[PDB]
Amino acid sequence: SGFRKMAFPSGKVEGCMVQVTCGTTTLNGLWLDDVVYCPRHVICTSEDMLNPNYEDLLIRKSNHNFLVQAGNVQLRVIGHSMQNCVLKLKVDTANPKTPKYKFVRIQPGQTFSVLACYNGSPSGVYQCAMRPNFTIKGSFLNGSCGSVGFNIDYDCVSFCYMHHMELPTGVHAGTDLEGNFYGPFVDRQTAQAAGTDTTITVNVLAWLYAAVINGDRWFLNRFTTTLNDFNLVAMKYNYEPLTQDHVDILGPLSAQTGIAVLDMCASLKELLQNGMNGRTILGSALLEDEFTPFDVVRQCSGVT
Amino acid sequence: SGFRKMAFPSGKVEGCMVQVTCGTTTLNGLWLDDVVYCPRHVICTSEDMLNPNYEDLLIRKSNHNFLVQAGNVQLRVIGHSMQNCVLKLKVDTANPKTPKYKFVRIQPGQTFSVLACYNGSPSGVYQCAMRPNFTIKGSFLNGSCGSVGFNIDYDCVSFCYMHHMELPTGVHAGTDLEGNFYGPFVDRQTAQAAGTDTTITVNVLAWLYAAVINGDRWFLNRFTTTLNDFNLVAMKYNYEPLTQDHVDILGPLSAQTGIAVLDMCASLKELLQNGMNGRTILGSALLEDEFTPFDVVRQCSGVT
Ligand SMILES: Cc1noc(COc2cc(Cl)cc(CC(=O)Nc3cnccc3C)c2)n1
Ligand SMILES: Cc1noc(COc2cc(Cl)cc(CC(=O)Nc3cnccc3C)c2)n1
Repeated sequence: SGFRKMAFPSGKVEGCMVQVTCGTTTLNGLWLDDVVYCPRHVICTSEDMLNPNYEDLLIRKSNHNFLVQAGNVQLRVIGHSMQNCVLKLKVDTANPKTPKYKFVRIQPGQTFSVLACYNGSPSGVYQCAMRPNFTIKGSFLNGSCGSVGFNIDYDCVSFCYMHHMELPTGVHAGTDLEGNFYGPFVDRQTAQAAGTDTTITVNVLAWLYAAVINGDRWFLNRFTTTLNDFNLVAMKYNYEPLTQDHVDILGPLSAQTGIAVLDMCASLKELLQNGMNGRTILGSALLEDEFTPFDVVRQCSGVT
Repeated sequence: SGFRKMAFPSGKVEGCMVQVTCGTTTLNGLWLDDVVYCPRHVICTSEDMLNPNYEDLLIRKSNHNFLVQAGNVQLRVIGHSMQNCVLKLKVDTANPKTPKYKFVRIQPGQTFSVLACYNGSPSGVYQCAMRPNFTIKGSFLNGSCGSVGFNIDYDCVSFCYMHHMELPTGVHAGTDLEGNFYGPFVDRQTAQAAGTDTTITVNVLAWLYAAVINGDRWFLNRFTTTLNDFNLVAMKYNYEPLTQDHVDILGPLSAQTGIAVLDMCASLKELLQNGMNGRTILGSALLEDEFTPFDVVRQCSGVT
């Protein structure tokens, strides 16, 4: 028993982290096969971040202008290209530590582990969710750009995120591994609206199931509700509407606990309308939404 | 900016995880140099866990009775010994992936990363603290025994904890890497009192400094306090007494924010006496105590 924000083991990703320097700028790169991926703002100086013409800036760069360092050995760059907001540096050496990998674009509400890096060196690993407004609430500093988010399916690492930017609001924005930003963000020093962020209802419900599995049952009641009645409560509290797909996704957790999804929704409804009244659920005084039903099943079953 | 419960990169520890089988029982082992470390209750059956005579049970075992598997290759056991509550299986092959390591006994209030494992395979990594009552609030299942806790100082992994047991209260107990249990716990199926657990005051204060560094300043006030006045509030709320050593340990965070420790204590005093009033600090509705002043400095500075 016990329930924590558990990140994936980071080993397979640590072996892919390199350092990328372009002029004055140094950020992290991802070395997979003979290709290093990194945010394209590596070619920029502070002066041209207001409105950079990336194609024009890339033109003034050559293969030899991109310094790629793998721990201590210098990688030779034989190619460079821009794919959306990422630069792809073809190096003459395939990464001997390249794991089985995929590049996937995660859906908002899904979770992933982040290996925060500085100068191609990992500093820590934490679990987080792609918020419904496509921002992430991570922990990043100057130099963290190029740090990646991923998931692991047995031996296959699915790379989903590359950190590019901190917005003035303190939230983090980035791209998938093809360079497409999650959300409406642009890689330039300009005013950018993050958008209204709602709570991932299916994740809060899954975490309520984790609480029941882990002994915390104070919030369970003698009531039930309907999808349409629950959704009226969800709208008032800026919660994502619960669909039948979400109910089905919560099926394994419903079967494991013997608590119907709509009975759990009535517990959530009471918790939303009345609060915790000073009590805790799994050591938390607020409703947690960064655990998918999949994360709950995995953690409570012990999937390696 | 941003602040998360960040675990250490787990790679160096993943390369040390092996599977240990003794009869019907299978748990995790730690392979460092030519020695595999694992909880000694691996030699037990469910029938003798009520009051096991470990010396007597170990006598009925020979080197060939201990099955050590490193991923897929069988390790040959040429020695076995019991050191307190851990068994030390001398294998004929040194671990090629042995990192620079130390065995340390952490102090209560200190934090460490746990690589939760099942069948010698890592499933996840999370950060936690040794509670003042020497229990840990981790996430462990049947088979997780042998999972280790550690810290990393540049290239050196300091092993501090080995998971042995879940208590009926849901908390977790274990040993240092010499087999000495943290706390008054014994490795036997018997009634065991965890003891009153207090809040790590120096950690809550350090996390209040992380909040100020990360923009959350609503809780800062026009007041100050003394060590003796603050401690009267700490006792009433089951908080660890704050000493001058703790004030000194918070020195770097005091200098970085320009907020004197005793001014921060008066903010904590008001928060304890009045609560959050429905507000959050770093996304939390309760006072977090599993971040040492060291963890805060490391995360807010970007130490790799
Ligand atoms: C100086 C300067 N030059 O440009 C800027 C602002 O515009 C940008 C635009 C882009 Cl695409 C990227 C960046 C890097 C960044 O945001 N890093 C970062 C990430 N996560 C946490 C903290 C930090 C500092 C800055 N200031
Ligand atoms: C069956 C059975 N045999 O003994 C016992 C109870 O006594 C013990 C005594 C010891 Cl020293 C160790 C264990 C293993 C254990 O506690 N595992 C564990 C760890 N963390 C989370 C979940 C689990 C299940 C059981 N039941």
